[PDB]
Amino acid sequence: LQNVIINEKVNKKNL
Amino acid sequence: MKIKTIKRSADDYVPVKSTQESQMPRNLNPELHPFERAREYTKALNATK
Amino acid sequence: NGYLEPENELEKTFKVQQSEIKSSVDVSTANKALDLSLKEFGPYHIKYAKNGTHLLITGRKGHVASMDWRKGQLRAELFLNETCHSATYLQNEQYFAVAQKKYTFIYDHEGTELHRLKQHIEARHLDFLPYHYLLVTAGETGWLKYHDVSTGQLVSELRTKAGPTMAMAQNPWNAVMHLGHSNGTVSLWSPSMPEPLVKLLSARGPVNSIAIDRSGYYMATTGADRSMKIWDIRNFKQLHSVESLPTPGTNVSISDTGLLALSRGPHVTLWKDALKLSGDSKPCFGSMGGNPHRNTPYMSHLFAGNKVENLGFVPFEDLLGVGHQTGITNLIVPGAGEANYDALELNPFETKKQRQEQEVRTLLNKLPADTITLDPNSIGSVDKRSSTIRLNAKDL
Amino acid sequence: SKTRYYLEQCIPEMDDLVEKGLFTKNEVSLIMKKRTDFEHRLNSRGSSINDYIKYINYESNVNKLRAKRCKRILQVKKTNSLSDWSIQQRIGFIYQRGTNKFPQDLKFW
Amino acid sequence: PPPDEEEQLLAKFVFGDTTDLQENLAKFNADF
Amino acid sequence: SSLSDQLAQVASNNATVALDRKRRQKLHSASLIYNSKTAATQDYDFIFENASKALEELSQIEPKFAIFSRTLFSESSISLDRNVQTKEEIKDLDNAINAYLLLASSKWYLAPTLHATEWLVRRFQIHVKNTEMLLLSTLNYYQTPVFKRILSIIKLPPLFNCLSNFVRSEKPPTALTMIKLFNDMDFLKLYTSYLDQCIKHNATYTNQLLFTTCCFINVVAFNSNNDEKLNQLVPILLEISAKLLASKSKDC
RNA sequence: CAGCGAAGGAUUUGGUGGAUUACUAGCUAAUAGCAAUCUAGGAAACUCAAAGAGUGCUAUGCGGAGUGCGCGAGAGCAUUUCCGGCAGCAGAGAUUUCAGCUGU
Repeated sequence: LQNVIINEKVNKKNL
Repeated sequence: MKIKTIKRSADDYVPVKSTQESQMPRNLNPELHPFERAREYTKALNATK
Repeated sequence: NGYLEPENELEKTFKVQQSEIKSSVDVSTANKALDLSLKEFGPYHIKYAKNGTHLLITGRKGHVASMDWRKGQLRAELFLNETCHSATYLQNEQYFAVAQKKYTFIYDHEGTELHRLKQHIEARHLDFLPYHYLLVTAGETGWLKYHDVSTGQLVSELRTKAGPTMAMAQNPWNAVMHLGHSNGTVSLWSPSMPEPLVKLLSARGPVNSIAIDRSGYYMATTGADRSMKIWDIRNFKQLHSVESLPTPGTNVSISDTGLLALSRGPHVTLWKDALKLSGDSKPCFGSMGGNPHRNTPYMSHLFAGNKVENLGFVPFEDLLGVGHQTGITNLIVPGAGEANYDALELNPFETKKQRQEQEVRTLLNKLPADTITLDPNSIGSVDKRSSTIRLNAKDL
Repeated sequence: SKTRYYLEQCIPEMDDLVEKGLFTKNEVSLIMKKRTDFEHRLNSRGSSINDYIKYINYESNVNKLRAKRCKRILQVKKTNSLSDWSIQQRIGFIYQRGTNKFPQDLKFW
Repeated sequence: PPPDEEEQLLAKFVFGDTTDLQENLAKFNADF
Repeated sequence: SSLSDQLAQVASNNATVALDRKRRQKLHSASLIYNSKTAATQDYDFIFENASKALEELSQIEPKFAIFSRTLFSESSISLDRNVQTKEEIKDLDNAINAYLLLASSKWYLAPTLHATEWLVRRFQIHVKNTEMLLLSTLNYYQTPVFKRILSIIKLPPLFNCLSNFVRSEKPPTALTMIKLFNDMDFLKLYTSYLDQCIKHNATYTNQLLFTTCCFINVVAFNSNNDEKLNQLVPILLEISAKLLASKSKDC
């Protein structure tokens, strides 16, 4: 389908 | 065809006599020393503690 | 660093015999190129320490030996009856974890066992994140799980949701673990968030092996589609893709000077200058009509009849330890090592007192298990929210 | 380790001495090798005046070779760089270190 | 600019240039 | 074979190279002169300069040592490392060492050759690597504390295996043990090779020849009542008899 | 004690070699090439490993000047002021170094 998928859940345990 | 490898040579790195101090040969490469920010951040945590 | 070169137009760098370089190299390295022959137990997984100081061999039948290899020093040699898939050192020669038939065990310096892990309910690939003191395990169950080995805690019971984990590999620069499953997906992971950070789709079929460059900047992968890919990592862009090597690549390993190692079953093929971004640096097998714009491989070595189950370079020497069916062989690869190691962290002449002090220094400066990040320079930053220009209570 | 401080105190004179064409790096790394060994033996433990003497002798000899390749390659008496005073000022620094560490022997005095 | 003999005798001390020793060692035979 | 002996082989292979401080001091502490806690603090230049003084006095009492001054006892020799260079120059190195060892085979009654050879031991490591020529060059002086010392510091070769209960024992090895050392043709072909080098260098002398001849007649005495052993032992003793007559010395 | 009884008798134990399954040759990319190449129980130590304590150990930070100030000076300020150039002179000093002049 495509090369790379980078999900964007910013992490609330290194906030 | 010319072949050379490392010549570690075991004399510059371990001392010849049992009192003088060995080298700490040292390469200041960011490639070598991986985590700058996390390591000195944890050193700051240890200093505040 | 060492090197070689043809310095003619007739001979090549790859058709150079190990006998020839063992004759033309000095006596110390020619003596260090050891060839252990162990027949009765199985194929021998090879793990050196983080320096070049020790060596851990595992036969798939029962046989794990932690030994100094430079001087011949038996440290711990044990035949435990069940099968051992892979094993590694923990932080020193003092501790090594063996992935047995199901339960993962860790062991002291002299061979006593210390922990039978009730978790890690099976294991196939272990690794150690050395600055984080994290023993990471993955295997047939879809569970990547992290273990803080200092305080003896678990850290993350990460569900992979991708079947077994065919090959895992540590990124040595931001400490994310790259698993490669049966889907061709090489998904790279951090213990802080359960969802896999970044799901590369490198190959087709299962991924046979992954290997990360020590600068964190390139990833070499081999699949069972007979394909090898080179990856940029910091931009996530497929660099170039060697398709249809004439047999499935079993393992890849990259040295400390950017030196590609591909094990083609009975073969070991090493490419220099294969981790650039050009079109020249695609690793090929022939200079077609003598074409000077190819990577004919730097060296090559065909073994007798034995499948090589894992390559692995020696850290601060110009030789790679390859592990095959009937034992272990070191191969003199003259440009395969950092000559200028840094003695502040890891030292191939380290004695007992500085060994204890260096490990307790790393034990105080262990990074916590949360700061495993996709990029290591995102700790002194500000949040992505709470906008950049500050306002000093005059315009709110 | 203050030996690292002395060893990278001596870098800029050899930097300018290499970037002007009298030595090459393939031999200034050799004199840096022997200088590293000398500095370690000097400010190690259980050192001796003979170690100071051999360091003085080696630095005077590399000073004389510096002047020799200066008048041979560059055909001048000096190149008004940083090196020309630096090598004898660190000879005097070695002498000062040896007198402070070992004020006994009137031979070294 | 030619290299001087006395300069290279000084360079054998400065660099620790043992290739003269190795050459003489190879050249040496039991002639007596 | 097994793993333990399979890497005891590589331990014996790399016994000459020091890998850390403990093995470095356990290797440097071998000396023909000083004991352990004195010898562990010597540097190379110290033993080199007193060895060079011993050499020049030994060279004025025997005019054939200035070549070893020029090529083996030079100032660059303290920086010349043995196990860092290729097989061909290590072949040059140890045949030069063998030349020196047969040349200084006579002088062991007098201490200048002890201080001349002790730097050679401490630097070029002949007490582990070049052990055979050392042993069967100084084998004449077997009732002497120099031989007791050198056998206390040696690593014992596979031929001289009868001596391994005489290491670090205050009793010098006895004449019967010397005969039982000489009593196999694997040793004897070696010793005849060595005597051939001594003949073609004319380094023969009245004490080595006396000792050699006395052990050979004792070997023939032990093999008196063994006809097959005596007929096995003919073509080496008669061989060096004929090679011994080809020289010029009345004693040989 | 006896007898048995051809130039010895009777034991302990290591290593190697051959068997312990039923003998169709080696390698590789395999309808072929290769085989010279796939390229274009107690005790000795220097036996080692791991800890601990004690004794030590130092553990150990532009320049000559000249020019006006800073209370005979350098602890700072500041420089074209000559120099750290060239040969010779002649006073010296162990060929290479200093002392004062010509030009530069």
